[PDB]
Amino acid sequence: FKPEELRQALMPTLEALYRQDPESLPFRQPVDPQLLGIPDYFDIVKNPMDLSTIKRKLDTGQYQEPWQYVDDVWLMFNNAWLYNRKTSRVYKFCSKLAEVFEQEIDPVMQSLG
Ligand SMILES: Cc1noc(C)c1-c1ccc2c(c1)ncn2Cc1ccc(Cl)cc1
Repeated sequence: FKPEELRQALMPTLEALYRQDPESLPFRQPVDPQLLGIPDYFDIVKNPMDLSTIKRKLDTGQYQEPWQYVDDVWLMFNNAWLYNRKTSRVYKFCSKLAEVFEQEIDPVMQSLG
């Protein structure tokens, strides 16, 4: 696929995540442990990812196959589930966003091939 054609296929899945409010709000920027007052974050999460980074990569054509994008999205979720406690707001927001993502990406992927 051409860069723009793949971007157009994937973009609605990313838009769906941004549309979730308040659940996407912690995910719209890189985690900033210094500002958040959580100095253990980068001792635990070695490969950070967030929506703004995925958006930039998508908009600049860096995703050359769908699994490359899907992998980044799951990285973002898996980092949040690793770091945050199960009872925390962010963990619960992560679970909601993952459910939204599955609902959006599965039909997209089913339509590639
Ligand atoms: C995502 C994520 N994964 O682990 C942590 C910590 C975060 C996190 C937690 C709070 C964050 C954040 C990122 N970026 C900004 N904030 C503050 C904030 C808290 C709740 C809402 Cl609704 C919006 C921003």
